[PDB]
Amino acid sequence: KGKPHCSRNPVLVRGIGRYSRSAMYSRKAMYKRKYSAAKVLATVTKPVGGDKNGGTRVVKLRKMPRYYPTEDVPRKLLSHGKKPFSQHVRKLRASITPGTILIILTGRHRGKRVVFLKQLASGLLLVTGPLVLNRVPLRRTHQKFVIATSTKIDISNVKIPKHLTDAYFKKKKLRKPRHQEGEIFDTEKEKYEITEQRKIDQKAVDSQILPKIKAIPQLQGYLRSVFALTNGIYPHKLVF
Amino acid sequence: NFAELKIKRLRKKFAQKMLRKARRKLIYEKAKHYHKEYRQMYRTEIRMARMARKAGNFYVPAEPKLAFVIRIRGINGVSPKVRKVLQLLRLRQIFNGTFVKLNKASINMLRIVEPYIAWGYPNLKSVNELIYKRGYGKINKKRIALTDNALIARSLGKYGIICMEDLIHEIYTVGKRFKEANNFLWPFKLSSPRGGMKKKTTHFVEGGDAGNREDQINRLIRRMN
Amino acid sequence: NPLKNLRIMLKLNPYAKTMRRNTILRQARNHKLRVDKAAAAAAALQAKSDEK
Amino acid sequence: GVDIRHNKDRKVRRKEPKSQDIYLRLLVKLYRFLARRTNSTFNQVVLKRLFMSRTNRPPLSLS
RNA sequence: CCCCGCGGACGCUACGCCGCGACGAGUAGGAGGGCCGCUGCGGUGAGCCUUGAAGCCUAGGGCGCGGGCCCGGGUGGAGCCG
RNA sequence: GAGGCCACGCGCGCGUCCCCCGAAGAGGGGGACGGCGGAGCGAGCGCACGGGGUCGGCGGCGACGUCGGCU
RNA sequence: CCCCCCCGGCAGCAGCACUCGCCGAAUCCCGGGGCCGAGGGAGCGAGACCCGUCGCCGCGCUCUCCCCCCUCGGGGGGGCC
Ligand SMILES: [Mg+2]
Ligand SMILES: [Mg+2]
Ligand SMILES: [Mg+2]
Ligand SMILES: [Mg+2]
Ligand SMILES: [Mg+2]
Ligand SMILES: [Mg+2]
Ligand SMILES: [Mg+2]
Ligand SMILES: [Mg+2]
Ligand SMILES: [Mg+2]
Repeated sequence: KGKPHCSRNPVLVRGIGRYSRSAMYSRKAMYKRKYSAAKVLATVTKPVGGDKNGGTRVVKLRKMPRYYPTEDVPRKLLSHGKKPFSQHVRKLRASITPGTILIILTGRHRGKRVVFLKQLASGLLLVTGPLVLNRVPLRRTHQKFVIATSTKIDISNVKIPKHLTDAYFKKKKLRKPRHQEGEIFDTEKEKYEITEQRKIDQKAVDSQILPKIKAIPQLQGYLRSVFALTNGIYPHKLVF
Repeated sequence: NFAELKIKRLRKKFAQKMLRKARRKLIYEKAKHYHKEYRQMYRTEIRMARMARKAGNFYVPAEPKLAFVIRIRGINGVSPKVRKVLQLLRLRQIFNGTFVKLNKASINMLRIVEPYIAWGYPNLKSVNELIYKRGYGKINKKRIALTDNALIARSLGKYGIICMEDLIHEIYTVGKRFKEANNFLWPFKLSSPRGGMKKKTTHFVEGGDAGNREDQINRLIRRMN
Repeated sequence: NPLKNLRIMLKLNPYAKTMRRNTILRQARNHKLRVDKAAAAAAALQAKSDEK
Repeated sequence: GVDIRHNKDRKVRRKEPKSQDIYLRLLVKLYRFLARRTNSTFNQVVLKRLFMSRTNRPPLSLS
């Protein structure tokens, strides 16, 4: 075997390489790389033991089904696309760059102005309008439901902790093991608890974002306020 | 004989793959040659007109030999002679299109159906847009979309037409086998003209849409499909 | 649709890839030339105005 | 709307025997298979004759 | 010479099932299909029924393009349907 | 002689053309093209504008008050 | 101000100083909104066995060897006659 190489055919447009068939033939040196000519055990033998039980037993793995349904469904055709969500390419709007002030449009933090940090692996934005300013913790949000404003702070050379991932922010549930019929109320644990780790992470990020917020005048007052539509103003005439 | 039959199937499969590979290289090179031919024709008309103007003369181009005919009126209240000619042009529906080879016999047919059609002289782009987007073949009396080259080759390969490019070359440059290649194409089912028409009930030269617009048929085609 | 789907067009017309590749390469070369030609004109305009 | 005429769309022909003879229907089944799965035009002619009425299947004298 | 595996979906009431393409106005009139409907006869359902038939009623649940049909509830009181 | 393109890439022998000496302009030595000549085989990973949609993505809410029922 | 010059020179050029066209084998790239997802056994191969990531088409790497630039083995490039 040999070490893998880069593509040697730069892309210039999606689906079209920069070099032709003969150009890539010479780049690959295909003139000298010419080739003409030169498992899993389903059953296992196990010593059964015991006198006059024979020697061993040819025990097979994956025994045949005990039961068959009265009728089945035919298998699907093949689609040559339709990747799973984890393999989708994640797209981010050009107006959303790290440090941009965003406006939340949905949720309990509706209308608040927060600070954008990074896009996560699922494409959800990680924001923290710092908790001391407008009570928005380190929290995920969707880029489709935010407004990217023009004002930005340079949050370069700040250290977002690496464990802050999609798995970190994914919701946790309790119900429902060891319980089938509800005769005693299972309303306990409905109080979500803020982990000490989440408080530590909130303090760590905000300790290095807050000094940069105070660097420009009355930005903290801007972040403390909420966005609203006055009767005179129209969102299509507003420069954000 | 299990080993020998495997070798037979491998040799047969490899022979078929080489034949497909050779036929793809022929198709690639014919399109390269057609591209050379198209630009030679385009430059030649420019060159001929330039040498005429240099000498103070006039270069009259060849009269166009290909027309694209679009039926623009419906099927209600049509006189029997106009009704017959539209059927002979394969235009039995409104906004149907068909390439027509121009000569004395065909032009005099176009004069009869003049209030009912809009036609003109398609350029190379218009032919490509029509065949690629809306090209359907009449294969076994069925309207089959031209999604694979093997559909053209099985019906027109005896005439040398084996690909989309060959079909376009035969339509554009009206070849020996234009009748077979044109009749192979199902008449084009175009949409309504986006942006509207001017006036379908009068002639083009009097502010309407009927009749022969010379090369403005390409403007119509872009809006039509 | 061909003319919208690249691989469908390449299935029908394999030469469409080299025409498209040549067009993209040519248009980038022409665009670079017009950019550099215009910058030289502005540079000459600046030089002929601030020549001292 | 399309300018066509629909009076000749349906071709009038026997697609099967009008008879309910089960022995005739069995050998129609046999010759329906042989017409489909062979290139013999003989089997095609015999199949369509099996569909025909008695007046379209006149007797053949020995002479 | 298949065999560490002894194994491998569905289908084809052929009067069935499957694929592709085009098409769909309609009086008088013609034709086809009707697992639309009514009554009676020969067969058949080891059919249904006083632990409730027919009929009727119903802001009950549905099916069919439709003709119509099935089921629930009530009333009824001896027959009825595929 | 201080760039660009090619859907050009095994040998041997045969042909066609070009080059050298050409000691009969003989006879050999070299390039290019070939659609010519009796003899088997590439595999191994991937990416996808590729014979009609999937997620190996997720959230909230649920018993005497609400959930669904286009009829 | 107009015309003819003995003749023009420079830039730009159907102009990103929005005066007046026809076009694209002389045409490509990218983005946004809307509606839709019909179909369902595509395996000549192992003699399939986890639900055929399959055909046509377009590509990349390896079964050759050197380097170059970042990470700390991984990633990105030049090729190699
Ligand atoms: Mg009228
Ligand atoms: Mg409009
Ligand atoms: Mg009129
Ligand atoms: Mg219609
Ligand atoms: Mg009719
Ligand atoms: Mg009708
Ligand atoms: Mg009537
Ligand atoms: Mg221009
Ligand atoms: Mg589906």
